[PDB]
Amino acid sequence: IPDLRGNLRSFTRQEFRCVKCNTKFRRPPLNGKCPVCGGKIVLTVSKGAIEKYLGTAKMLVTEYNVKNYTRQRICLTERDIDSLFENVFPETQLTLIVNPNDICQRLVMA
Amino acid sequence: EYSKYEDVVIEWNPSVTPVQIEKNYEVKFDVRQVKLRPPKVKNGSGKEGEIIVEAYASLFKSRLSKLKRILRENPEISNVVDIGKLNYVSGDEEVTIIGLVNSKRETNRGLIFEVEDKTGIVKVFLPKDSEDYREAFKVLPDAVVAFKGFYSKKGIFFANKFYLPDVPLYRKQKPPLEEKVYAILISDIHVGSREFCEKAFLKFLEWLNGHVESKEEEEIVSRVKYLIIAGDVVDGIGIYPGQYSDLVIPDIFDQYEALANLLANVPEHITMFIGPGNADAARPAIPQPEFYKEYAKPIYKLKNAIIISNPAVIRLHGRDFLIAHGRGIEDVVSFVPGLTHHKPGLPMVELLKMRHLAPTFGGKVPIAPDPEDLLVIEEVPDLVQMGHVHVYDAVVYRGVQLVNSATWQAQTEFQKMVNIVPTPAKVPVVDVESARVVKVLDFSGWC
Amino acid sequence: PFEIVFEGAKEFAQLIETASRLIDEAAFKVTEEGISMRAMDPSRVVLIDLNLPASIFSKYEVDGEETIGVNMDHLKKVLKRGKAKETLILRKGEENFLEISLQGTATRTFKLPLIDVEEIEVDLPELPFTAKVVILGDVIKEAVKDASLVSDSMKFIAKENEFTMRAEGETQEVEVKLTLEDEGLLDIEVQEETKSAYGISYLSDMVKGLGKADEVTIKFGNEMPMQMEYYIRDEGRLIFLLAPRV
DNA sequence: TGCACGGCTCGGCCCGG
DNA sequence: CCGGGCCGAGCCGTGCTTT
Ligand SMILES: [Mg+2]
Ligand SMILES: [Mg+2]
Ligand SMILES: [Zn+2]
Repeated sequence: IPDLRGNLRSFTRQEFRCVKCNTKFRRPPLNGKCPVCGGKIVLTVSKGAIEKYLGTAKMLVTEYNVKNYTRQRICLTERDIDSLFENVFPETQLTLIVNPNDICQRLVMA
Repeated sequence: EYSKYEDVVIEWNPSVTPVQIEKNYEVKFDVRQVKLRPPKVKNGSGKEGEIIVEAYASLFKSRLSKLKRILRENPEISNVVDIGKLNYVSGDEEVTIIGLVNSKRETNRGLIFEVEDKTGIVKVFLPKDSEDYREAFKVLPDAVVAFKGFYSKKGIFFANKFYLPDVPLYRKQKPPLEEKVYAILISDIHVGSREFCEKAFLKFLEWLNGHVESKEEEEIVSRVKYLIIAGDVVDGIGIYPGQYSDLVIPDIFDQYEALANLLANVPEHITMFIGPGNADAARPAIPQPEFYKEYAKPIYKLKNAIIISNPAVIRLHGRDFLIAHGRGIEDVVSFVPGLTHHKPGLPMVELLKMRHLAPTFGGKVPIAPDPEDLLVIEEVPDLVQMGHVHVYDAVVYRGVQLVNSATWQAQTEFQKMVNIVPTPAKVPVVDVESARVVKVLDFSGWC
Repeated sequence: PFEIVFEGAKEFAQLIETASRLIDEAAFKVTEEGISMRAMDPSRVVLIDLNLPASIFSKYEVDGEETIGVNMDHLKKVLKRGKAKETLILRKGEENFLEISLQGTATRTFKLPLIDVEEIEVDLPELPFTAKVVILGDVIKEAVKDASLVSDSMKFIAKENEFTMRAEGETQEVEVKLTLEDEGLLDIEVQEETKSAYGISYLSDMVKGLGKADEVTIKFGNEMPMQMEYYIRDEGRLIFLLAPRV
């Protein structure tokens, strides 16, 4: 949980860097490419860094007897990760089957 | 020790008949009214890294383009020269530039500003003797400003004037109303906390039902029509480390159920507008379209409750109300020495003068990667509301009232350590016809 | 204890490799009629079904019925060790070990340990498909390869005596059109205008491995999944199901 | 202070045209 | 049979509850 929450918080106040030099900018250039350089601009907190431990956390919440506080914390964290990227990575791909043994949906439905 | 205000029932007082007034309102802005279009990736196998950068760059470009249009409205601004073509200017012409403030540092001679635009970057200097130097001192990065000066081939844009988007000095008064109508401002309830003073809230609810003392209070209550809440309606779950010991209601669902039960005693002739905050079940970063429906359903199920976004503009009898939580005040207070949480009105006036609700990036506020900026104040309102600081305040700046509605949560351990003095149980009363605060209630006795 | 003989181990290796791209583990059902397989990928977006009756097999010998499970990577490697003209032999005894032998210029036998996999039997009922188009493998392979150049999604548009697959990016566009009179299309049977879109990643993953001269029939509807078919030596068949986009 | 992600470069294999 | 494509290796980076 500390890693999930810390990486999620640190994503919204990061510092973009140039891949050729090592100069770091507070906010990305409007042009889109590093001025005074011939390289692109990269992230320092990738999207995959936030959600690397989400699967194991969901397994731990769904397989064992933990207090409701922690279960709700994880179930809100998943929603918060999903909701931040709604306008950049829309859910465009449909799925053939549903209900992958989710605990968040079951808790909400109950 | 887990009561949730289940059996709190308050009945209307059968001694006063509410005046029959035609209710007239419309929501003039909602975050979930514009359909943002994600930025198409310019290659067939674009990976996630570049799309986020493109989205952030597009956000800032949209901010710049939207704020520039406001600057080119007062006739005093003219002859704008693109920074990219700024080099083709003689040494005896006067021109103006507009762009984002990259940074700022102070020296004995004056100030050094770095300004960026869609086409280039330039350095600017402000003489210490300039009448606008003092105003230009309290400007923090990422704001959009205009500078007029003489360009030198030496590589610095020497300037004499500085312009904020600001608010016009003159405006047209609206026609008057047939009868007086009142609205009540609330914020930061924090239901589910050990320090939420419930007795004060119950006394306020009884007051709303006609249990007053004097004749003027009775007359006013018969006219009160609208009630507005500005976020942080619950204490949240897992907000800070070691919060489980501070919660009387350690369950988000039950917090919302208790809040819904509490507000059921509002008279049905009154309409309620509710918006989210930084402790609720809502988007991690601003702007927040709404609550999470599957968690906050009980308050959606109310009959006379309208759920608004953050920020949102509401129109009542032709007067524009702007409602926002107020997370942006912290950045201003941190970046402007001399301002404190005990007089929040001045920071809100500053934010209004910048025509933006949270300019700085990478500070104390989280900004979501949207391909368009929705935090700018496009149209000048007749009232601005805010919260998040738990302190009451009210001021007037060029004909628009700025009101900070206090909290209903008593001072906590953090507020002791950081030395913040909350002012709970203050409830402003505003006249809709004039959009001005005419009376302040005070139910702090029992809190 | 069974003795299965297959001529041309290269084709078997290609078939298993094509099947294994989407999934990781599967259970092979073997009976007196043939071998059948079915599974769904971990992302719950593709379902692959495969059957191989006894007619294709040069020699078949099975008593009863059993399900045999094994990792796809190791089996794929062992099959890749085969040659173009060898004869593959699948044999097993009482011991629960899968013995694979290839008998060409010389006889080499590998041992592959078995693995147990949970079986989730699911059958998606046949849906109302408003279009059935039969085209060669080369045309679809090249169309996918071009479409992947400009965008990560592809679009199908069926019409009476008309088929066309498109793709649009931020600026660039790609379009491929053909008709019955053309040599790339054999038969088209559309009931009403159709439109759908599918991810380019899955289409590329599943298309790779089709000969230039082949028969492929695609069944799709309005905003509903798609089915791809093609026969293996005129008796067996392979079924692909892909969820739509948007 | 160990772990987990994500930009390059940079050769050794392969396979098909 | 010569050439692209794809796939490790090996360097430089980040980030690790907070009213
Ligand atoms: Mg608050
Ligand atoms: Mg708050
Ligand atoms: Zn650079």
